[PDB]
Amino acid sequence: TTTLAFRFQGGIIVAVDSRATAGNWVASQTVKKVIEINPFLLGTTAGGAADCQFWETWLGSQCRLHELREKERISVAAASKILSNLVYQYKGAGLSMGTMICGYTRKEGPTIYYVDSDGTRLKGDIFCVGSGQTFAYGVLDSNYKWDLSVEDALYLGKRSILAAAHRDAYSGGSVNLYHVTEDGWIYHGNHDVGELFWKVKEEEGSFNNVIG
Amino acid sequence: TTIVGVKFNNGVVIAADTRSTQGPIVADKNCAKLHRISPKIWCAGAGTAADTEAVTQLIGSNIELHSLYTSREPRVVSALQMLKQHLFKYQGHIGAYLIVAGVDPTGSHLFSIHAHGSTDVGYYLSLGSGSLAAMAVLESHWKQDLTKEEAIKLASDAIQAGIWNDLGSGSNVDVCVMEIGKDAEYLRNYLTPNVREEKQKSYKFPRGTTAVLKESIVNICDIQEE
Amino acid sequence: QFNPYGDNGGTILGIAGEDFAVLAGDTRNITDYSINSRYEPKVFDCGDNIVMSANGFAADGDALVKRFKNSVKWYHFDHNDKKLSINSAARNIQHLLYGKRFFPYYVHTIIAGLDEDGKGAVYSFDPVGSYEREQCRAGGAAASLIMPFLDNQVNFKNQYEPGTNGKVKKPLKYLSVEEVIKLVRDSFTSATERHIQVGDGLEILIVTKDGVRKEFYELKRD
Amino acid sequence: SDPSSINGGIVVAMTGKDCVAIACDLRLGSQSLGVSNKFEKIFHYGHVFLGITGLATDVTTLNEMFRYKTNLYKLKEERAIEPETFTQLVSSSLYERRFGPYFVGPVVAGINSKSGKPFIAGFDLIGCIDEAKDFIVSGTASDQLFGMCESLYEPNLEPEDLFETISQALLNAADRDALSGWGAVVYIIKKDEVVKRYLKMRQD
Amino acid sequence: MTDRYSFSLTTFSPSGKLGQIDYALTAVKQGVTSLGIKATNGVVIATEKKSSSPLAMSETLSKVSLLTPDIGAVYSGMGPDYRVLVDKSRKVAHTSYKRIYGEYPPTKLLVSEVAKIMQEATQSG
Amino acid sequence: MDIILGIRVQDSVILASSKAVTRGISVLKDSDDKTRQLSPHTLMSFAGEAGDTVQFAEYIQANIQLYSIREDYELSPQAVSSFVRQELAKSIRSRRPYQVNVLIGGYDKKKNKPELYQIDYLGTKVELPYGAHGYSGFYTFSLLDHHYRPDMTTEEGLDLLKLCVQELEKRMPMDFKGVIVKIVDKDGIRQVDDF
Amino acid sequence: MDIILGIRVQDSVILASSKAVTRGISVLKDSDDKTRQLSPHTLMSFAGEAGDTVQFAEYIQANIQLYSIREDYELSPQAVSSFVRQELAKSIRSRRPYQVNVLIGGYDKKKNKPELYQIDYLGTKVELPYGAHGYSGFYTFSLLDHHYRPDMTTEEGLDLLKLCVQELEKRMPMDFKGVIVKIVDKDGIRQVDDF
Amino acid sequence: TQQPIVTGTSVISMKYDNGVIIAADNLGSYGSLLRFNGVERLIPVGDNTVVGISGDISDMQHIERLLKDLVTENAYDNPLADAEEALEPSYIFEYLATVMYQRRSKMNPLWNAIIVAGVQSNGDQFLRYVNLLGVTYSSPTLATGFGAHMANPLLRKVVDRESDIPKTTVQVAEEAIVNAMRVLYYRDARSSRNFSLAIIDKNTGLTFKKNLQVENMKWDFAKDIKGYGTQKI
Amino acid sequence: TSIMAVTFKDGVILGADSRTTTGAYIANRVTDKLTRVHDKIWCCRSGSAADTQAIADIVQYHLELYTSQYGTPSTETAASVFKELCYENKDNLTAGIIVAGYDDKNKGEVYTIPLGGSVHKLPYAIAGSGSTFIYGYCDKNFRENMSKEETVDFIKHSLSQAIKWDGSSGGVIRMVVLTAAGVERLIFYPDEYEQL
Amino acid sequence: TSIMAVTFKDGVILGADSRTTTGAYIANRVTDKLTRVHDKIWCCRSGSAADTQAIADIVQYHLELYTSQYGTPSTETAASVFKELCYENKDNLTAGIIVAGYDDKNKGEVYTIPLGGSVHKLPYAIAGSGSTFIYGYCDKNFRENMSKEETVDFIKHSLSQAIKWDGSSGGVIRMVVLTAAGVERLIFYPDEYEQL
Ligand SMILES: [Mg+2]
Ligand SMILES: [Mg+2]
Ligand SMILES: [Mg+2]
Ligand SMILES: [Mg+2]
Ligand SMILES: [Mg+2]
Repeated sequence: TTTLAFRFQGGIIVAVDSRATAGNWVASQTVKKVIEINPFLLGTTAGGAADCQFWETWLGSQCRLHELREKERISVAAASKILSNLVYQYKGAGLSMGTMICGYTRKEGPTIYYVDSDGTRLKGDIFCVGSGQTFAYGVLDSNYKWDLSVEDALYLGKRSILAAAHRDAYSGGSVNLYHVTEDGWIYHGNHDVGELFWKVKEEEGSFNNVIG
Repeated sequence: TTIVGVKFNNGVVIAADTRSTQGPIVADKNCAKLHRISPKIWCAGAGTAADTEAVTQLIGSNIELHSLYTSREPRVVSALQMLKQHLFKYQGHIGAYLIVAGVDPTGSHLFSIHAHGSTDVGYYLSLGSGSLAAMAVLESHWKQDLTKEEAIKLASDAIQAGIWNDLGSGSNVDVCVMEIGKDAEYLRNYLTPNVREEKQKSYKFPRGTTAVLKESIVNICDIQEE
Repeated sequence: QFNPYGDNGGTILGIAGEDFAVLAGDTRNITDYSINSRYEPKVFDCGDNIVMSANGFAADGDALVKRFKNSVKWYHFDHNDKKLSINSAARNIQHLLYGKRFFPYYVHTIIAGLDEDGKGAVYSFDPVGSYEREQCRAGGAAASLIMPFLDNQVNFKNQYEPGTNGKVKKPLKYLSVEEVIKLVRDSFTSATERHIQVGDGLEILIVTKDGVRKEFYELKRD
Repeated sequence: SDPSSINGGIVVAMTGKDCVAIACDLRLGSQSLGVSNKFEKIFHYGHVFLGITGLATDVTTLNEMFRYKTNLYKLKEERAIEPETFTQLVSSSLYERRFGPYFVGPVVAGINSKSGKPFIAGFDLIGCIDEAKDFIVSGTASDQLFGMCESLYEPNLEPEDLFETISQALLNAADRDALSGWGAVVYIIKKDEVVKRYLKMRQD
Repeated sequence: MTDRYSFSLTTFSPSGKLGQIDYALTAVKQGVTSLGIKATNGVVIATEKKSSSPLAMSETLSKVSLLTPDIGAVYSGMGPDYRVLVDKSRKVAHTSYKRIYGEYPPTKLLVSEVAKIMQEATQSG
Repeated sequence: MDIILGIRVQDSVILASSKAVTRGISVLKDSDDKTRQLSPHTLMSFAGEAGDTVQFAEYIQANIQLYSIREDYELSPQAVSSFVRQELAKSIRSRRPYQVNVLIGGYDKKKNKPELYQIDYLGTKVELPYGAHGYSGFYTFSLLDHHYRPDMTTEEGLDLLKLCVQELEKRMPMDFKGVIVKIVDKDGIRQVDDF
Repeated sequence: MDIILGIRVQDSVILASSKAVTRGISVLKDSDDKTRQLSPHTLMSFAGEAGDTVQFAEYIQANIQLYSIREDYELSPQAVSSFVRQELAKSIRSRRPYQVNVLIGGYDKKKNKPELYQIDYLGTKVELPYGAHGYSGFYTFSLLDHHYRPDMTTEEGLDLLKLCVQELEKRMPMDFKGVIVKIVDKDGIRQVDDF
Repeated sequence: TQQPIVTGTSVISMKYDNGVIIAADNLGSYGSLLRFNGVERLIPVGDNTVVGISGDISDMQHIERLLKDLVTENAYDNPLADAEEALEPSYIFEYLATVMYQRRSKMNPLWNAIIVAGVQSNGDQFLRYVNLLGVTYSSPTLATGFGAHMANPLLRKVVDRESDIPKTTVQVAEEAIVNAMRVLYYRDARSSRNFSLAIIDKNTGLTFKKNLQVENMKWDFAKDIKGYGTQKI
Repeated sequence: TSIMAVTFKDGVILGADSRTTTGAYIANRVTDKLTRVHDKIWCCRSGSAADTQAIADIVQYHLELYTSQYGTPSTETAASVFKELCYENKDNLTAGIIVAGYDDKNKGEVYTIPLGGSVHKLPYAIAGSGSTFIYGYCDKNFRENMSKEETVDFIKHSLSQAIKWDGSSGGVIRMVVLTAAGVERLIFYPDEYEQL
Repeated sequence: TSIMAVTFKDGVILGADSRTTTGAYIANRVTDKLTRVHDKIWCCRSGSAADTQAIADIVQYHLELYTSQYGTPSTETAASVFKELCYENKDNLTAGIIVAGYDDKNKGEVYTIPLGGSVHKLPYAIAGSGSTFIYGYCDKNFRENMSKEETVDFIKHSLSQAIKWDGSSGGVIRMVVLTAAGVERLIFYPDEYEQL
C-alpha cells in the first residue's frame, strides 16, 4: 500500500495506489483506498482494510448526526478526534489502521490529520502511509512547495504514488486522485500504473534504468 | 500416493497411482512411481519423492555390482537388507516408504519398508496416503491361491479406491507383474479412467498479440572456423 | 488445544455481465485428504434476486448464509416488503462479518445479482467485512489458478491488437451469458486438473431480470 | 524468512511441434524492495537451456556450477551434453546436498540433437525430476502459472503460436504475483535456431 | 604395521626406461593369446580358455567379462590382476558416471577410467 | 553499520558511506571510513555486523593485493566482484556466516567504463547504475529513479547524491553523522573532503 | 516519544521537549509540541507510548481546567502534581496502564517559587531542581550536576540547557529534530521561539 | 476447551432404495485401554430416527439426555405427537447441529462426530453428519473417524452417486455395512468385535439389531508368515 | 504389543501377539514378533520395530560369528550381546527385548532387557504395552516346572487377557517352543482364545 | 490408589487400599478411601483427594436434603448427583469415583464414574492407578451371584496383587459390606494379604 495527502495553496491533494495482497498473492488491483466519508471529508486506508472501511464509514454517520444537531459543518479537528477516540477505546484489541482524515473548512482552512490505531492523532502538512511510503516521501519532499498550482499538485501526488508503485512490491495497480476544496472534494480519475509508467517515462525522461 | 503389492499363485504384482503433488497442487498428472531395482525386482515408493527415487537407484546400483560379483541373479532379501540398513542409519531423515516385490531363484517375495528401517512380510500390502482406502479393498476381496488375472484385478481395484477416495492420489493406474520363470512385465498406464474432457473453447491467440521490445538470435553453436 | 476453525476446501467464482450475473462453485466438500461429500451445495439463492456463497470453513459459511437469509426476511417485515437491493445487501453483510471482528467467520464471501439500474453486479468480501463491487472474482482454494486466467480472457489483460505491436490494446467487448459460462466451465476444469480439493461437480447460479436459474456440470472425481 | 520467496521470480517451459519454449521474468528483490529489472533466470550450456527460480545467490551459484560441469563434460565426451543427460546431472547435483540444499526450482528445456525430440523437465529443490510432456512451471507464481498453462496450453503448437501461449501464460501469472514481473524474456528454441524476445509489461 | 612403503617402486633408470612397466609387459607377452576385431555392425573379442587341469571346470573361469550392458573386456597376462580390474571397472562405471548422468559410460571414457587405475599402480607408493 | 550508497555516472563511480559508529546507547565515532581500496581503480564500501565488516573487507583487500603482485596486473572490477560474491556465497552456509553487505565501485581500464556492483551477505550480486543496502534504498531510490541519467557528469552525480543524503537526514530516525564521499575514475580513487 | 528535560532556576521553570515523532521507519513530524498547559502558571510535558501520552495529558488538562472553573482558583503546582501522580498510580494496576512519563513545571503564586516535579508512569513522584525521563538523564545529568546553581538566572538556565542538548545531539543515535523550549514564571507560560 | 477421555470410534452409514442403515461398535475406549465393552452408541429417537455418535462418551450421554428430553417436550400440548407433529429426522438433526455450532462458538465443544439417520414423513431418506466444529454435510454414504477412511471407499462402490440409491436393496446395503465393520475390526486398533446395527425403512419401520459380531474372518494365512525378511523358520 | 517368555520342565516357550500399530491404525495384523538369533535362542521384540529388528539382526550376526569360532553360544551370552547394544546405545534406542533359549546343560532360560539396557534373569518374563494388564494374573497363575501343555495354556490365557484390554495388542497369538526335541511353532486364532 | 466395588448375592462390597502419596513420599499410610454419602450408599475415591472429598461432601449434603423431602434415594440417584458434579465441572476436577449401594428393591448396584464424567453401571468395577495390573485377574476370576466369603476373597486377592505391583498403592486393605443385614467394616493387614 501507498497513500499520501498534502496541504497546499489550492487545498489538499489525496493520492493512493490500488493494490491488495495476501502474502505474495495479489488479491486485487482495483481496491479503493480513499473512503468518501462525506462530500467534504476524505479518509485514506492503510493497514486493515475492513477496519478502515467500517470505522470511516461509521465516522461519516457521526459527522452527519453532528451537523443535524449543531446545524453546522463539523470541523476536520472534531471529525478526526471522533475516530481517534473510538480506536483508542479498542487499543490492544488488534485494530490495524493508518489513515489521513482530510478536509477544508472556513475556520480551519485545508487540514490533514494522521490518525492511528495506536491512538496517535497528528495535524500536519504532508503525510505518507503504507509499505511504499518512503518512496513517495522522496518525490514529495524534493518537489513540494506551498505555491503549487492545482494542476502541478495533482501531478506531484500522481508521480509520487508511481514512484512507490514501481519500487514497492506491495503497491501498484492504479492511482486514484482527489482534490479537496472548501466546497467539497473533486475526483480526478483512476490511472493505471502500467500505462502511466510508460507515459511518464517518455514525457519526463525518468526511469532511464528501465528498458522501454 | 496409493501403492499396493499382491502375492499370487506363481509370483507377485505391484501397482500404483500416477499423481505427484506439491501440497494441494498437482505437479505431475502422470508420474511413474513403479521403480526398477533389478530386472525382476521392482518397488513402489511413497513419502519424499526424491528419497524414494534416490534410495532405489543406489541400492539398485549396488545390487547390480553384487550380481556381477557373485555371478548370480539378485535376490529380493538382498535389496530388502540393503535398503533397511541404509534407511535405519539415517534414522527416518530419508523419507522413503517402499513396497518391494520380485522374483529370484529362491522364489517370489513381497515386503514393505518404512523410513526408519523397519520391514514387514505379507501376502497383500498397501502404502501411502490412499493406503487405507486400498487396504479396505484388499481386506474385502483378498484370498489365498489367487491367479495372475485375479491379482492384477485386485491390485488395480485397490489403487482405484485410492484414486477416487484419497485426494493425495489420482489419474492412472500403473502395474508391474513379476511371475516365476518369466520376464517381469511393466504395464505403464494399465488403466486410464481420468482423461480430461474437451474444453469449451480454444485459447490459441492471434499472432502478434504479445507486445515485444527486442528480438535477437542466440548463438547455441560453437566458435566457428575461418 | 481446541481449534474452532477448519478448512472445507472448495472454490467459487462470481462474474458480472452487462445485464446478468453468475455465481459458480464446485460441490466437493473435504477435510484434509478425505472427501466428505461429492455433492454439497455451496452457492445459495437468498431471495430478492440475490445469490450468495461463503467459502472456506463450512460451519461459518452456513452460519453466515443462514443469518443473511434471515436478514432478508426481517428487512421485508420492517420495511413494507421492500426489495433488498444488491448494494444494500452488501453493506448489511459487512456488518454481519465485522460484528465478529475479534472472532471472525473464517470465510471468503461473494454475492451476485443485479443493481438498481438492472446491470450485472458482484460483491466480494474478506473474512472481517471489507468489501467491494467487482466485475470478476474467484474465491477459495483454486482462486490463484483462476484469477490470472480471468484477467487474460475476460479483461483482455496483456493482449494487444496484431500489427500495432503493443501500441493498441484489445478492446473490452461485452461477453454474453453463454460466453461467460464457457469461461467458468474451463476455469473449473483446469482447476480440477491441478488442484486436489477441486472436483466432483460444478453448480452455477445465473441471475437475470427473469429470476435465478441453475446449471449443473460433472467434474473429475479423482 | 522463507528462502524460496525472498528474491521472487518465475520460470515456465513448454513443448510445441518440433520446438520448445522457455521463459522467465526479470525481477530480483529483497522482499518488498525491487532491486533489479535485468536479473535473467535462463541460462544455456550448448543447446540445452536451464531456467532457475528461487534464492538468487543459489541461482547464480548453480549456473556457475553447471557451466563448470558441462564444460568438463564436453572436453571429455568430445560432444555437447543433451537435455536428457543434463536433467540427470541437475538431479544428481541437487540431491548431493540432500540435508543442506540449494533453495531453487530448476527447469530444463531443449531439443535432442540426434533424435530431434523436444524435451522439458522440472525439479524440486532436492532433485526430484518432473518430466512432463506439456509444460513445467516454477517460482513464486507457480500456482498462477499452473492455472494459466492448464487452460491456455494445447499440444503441437507451431513456434510462433507457442510464443504467444507461453508469453501470455507468464505475463498474466506475474501480474498476479507481487514478487514477479519487472520485465520478461522468452526463448523460442528450434533444432538449429533460437530466438530470444524481451516482452513489454507493466513495471509495478 | 602400517603400509610403510609410501615411495614409488617403479622408477626411471638411467636409460629412461621404467623397469617395472617393461617387466609387466614381459609378463603380458607370456600370457595366452587374446584378440579383438571391429566390424561395421559390431565388435568381437576372443581368447583361448587355457585350462590348468582337466579336473578344473573352465566354465567357472571367465576370461571374457561384461563391464556394462554395452561394453565387454578380455585380457592377456596375469588372471588375478584382471579379475580385480574388472571389479574396479564395473564399480567405477557406476560411481563416476551412472550415479551422476543416469546412463552407462561410453566405451572411451570407461577405458580412460581403467587406464587411470593402471597408471596409478605405476606411480603410487 | 548503517547507510552506504553508490552511483555510476558517465566516467566515474561515486560511493557515499555514513561516518557514524554506534554501540547500542552511544555514538562512539563520527568520522569512520567504511571503505577499503582493493586495487588502484577498485573501491569497496561495506555495511553489516560489527567486526565482520572490517574483517571481511581487509581479507578481500589482502587477496586482491596478493593477486596484483603475483601477476603484476590489476583485476577487472567484474573479476573482483565475482571473487567477492563467491566468498560471501561460501560464507552463508558456514558455521558462522559473515554478516556483511558491500558495494564495489571500479573503473575498468580495458573497457574505459565505470562499473558499480551491489552484493549482499548471501552472495546476491547485481550490476547497477545506482545502488544501496539496508533501508537506504527505500528513501533514495525514488529520487534516483527520477533524476538519474547514464550520461551524467561527476558534478551532477554529486548533486543528486546530496539530494539523496538530504532526504535521508530528513526522514531517517537515526543520526548517521553525514557521509564520506569517494570518486573512482580512470585516474584512480580520491576523496571529496567537503560534503 | 523521546527526550524531555526540565530545569528549575531562581525565578522560573524551563521545560525542553523534542520535536520528532517517529512511527517506525519514518519521521512523520519534526515540529511536535509535547506539552499541555494545565493552568496559567502550570505546564506539563510528556513522553511515553503513542496515543496514551496525548490522551493522558488532555485528560489531566480537562480536570484541572474543571477545578479552576468550579472554585475560581488556580491549584498549586504541588496539588496538581499530587493529582497527576494518583492518576498514574491508579493506572499502573489497571487492565491497560497509561504508559506515560511527565514533567510538571509550575510557578507557585502563593509562595513565589518555581517548582519542577518529575513523575514516571508508575506514579513515582520526585521534586527536583532539574529532571529528565528515559535515557535523557544519562547524557545530561553529569553536565547539570556540574554547572547547576539554585540562584541561576533564566538566561543562564537556557545556556546550560543548550549545552545539554548539544551533548544529546552528539552522543544519541536517534535524531530528535531539536527541542521546543518553554519558560514558566510569575507572568505565566511563554515559548522561546528561537533555539 | 477440554480433551476427550472415554471415547467411541467409527460410526458408518449409507442410503438404500427404501431407507437408511447405520452401525457402530459397542466399545468405550480409555486411551489404548479397551475399558467398556457394553456401550450402545446408536440411540433411536421415536420410530423414524437413529442418531449414531462417536467421540467423547460423557458428551454422548449428555446428548442422549437432550434427545430424550426433546421427545418429552414435543409431546407437551401436542395431540398429534404420535402422528403429524411427531419428531422428524430433519428436526432432530437441525437441533443437534445448532447445539454443536453454538458450543464450538463458546470454545466449549461437545467432543463428538454425529450421524443422524432416518426416514421423513414423505418417505424420503435422511442422512446427514455433524461434528464438534458444527460442520455439516450429507452424502449417500457417511462415516466418522476411521470409517471415513476405510468404510466410505467400500460403501461408495455400492452407492457411488445419487442414482445408485434406488438400485440398492436392503440386503446388499446391509451386507456392505457388515463387511465394512469387519474391515474396521481388522484395521482399527480402537474397535471391538461386538456391534449394533439399525435399519430405518419407510415400509417396515425401525429394525434395531443388538449384540451382532464380526464373523467369517480370514486369519489362517498368518501361519505361513515368518520373521520380518530373511528368517525362514 | 503383548509378549512373554516362560520356562518350564522341558525347556522354554516364547509367546507374542501379532498387532503392529501406527497410532490407531493397525499397520500389520499378522506380525511375527518372535525372532530367531540362533537355532535354539529366540527373542520377543517390543518398542521401535526398526530398532528391535536392527538389534536382532546384529545379534544374529554376532552369534553366527561366535558359533564359527567357539561353537554353540549360551543363552546368557546371547542376552549379554543384546544388553551391550541396548545399554551402550540407550540414548538412541526404544527397545524392550525378552531373550529365551534352550541349552542341554542349563535347560530353559529367560532374560528380560527393558529400556535402560539392564539384564534380569527370571523364571518367566512379560513385556510390551499389554503386559501391564496381566501382572496380577501371571503372578497368581505361574508355577515352576510346568508341563508343555500347562505352559501353553498359561501363555494363551495370559496373552488372551492382554489382547482383550490392550488396543495396541491383537490378532493371532504366536508361540515358539524350545526343547531338546527341537523347535516347534504354534499359532492360535481369535475364535479360539477370545472365548477363554 | 487401588479401589473396587463388587456386587454379589446378598448385596455389594466396596474395597480399597490405604496409601496416599505426595510424589514418592507416603503422606498417609492409613487412609480411608471408602466414604459414606448415605446409610447404604458409599463410594470409592481416586484422583485428587481435595476434589473427591469436596465432591463426596456435596453429594452427602444433596442426599441428606433429598431424604428429608422424598425419603431414601436410590443408588442410581446418588450416581447421578456424582455424575452431574463431575461432568459439569470436568475442566477443574481430577476425580475417579466408584459408587456402590444397597436397595431392597434393586439389591446391590455398582456405578463407575471416570475422569470424563460419564456413568457406567457394572456388575463390578475397578479403578485407581493400581487397577491396571488386575484387569486380567479380575476378568478371569469374577463370577455373578458369589457369596459374601467368596466376594471378600476376590477383593482381597485382587487388591493384594494391585498393591504388590503399584507403588502408589499399599498399607491395609479396607472393605465395607452393604447388605439388608446392615453395614459391616472389614480390615486386612499386610501380614495377611501379602502371603496370598
Ligand atoms: Mg531409532
Ligand atoms: Mg507484480
Ligand atoms: Mg510494485
Ligand atoms: Mg544485493
Ligand atoms: Mg485388541
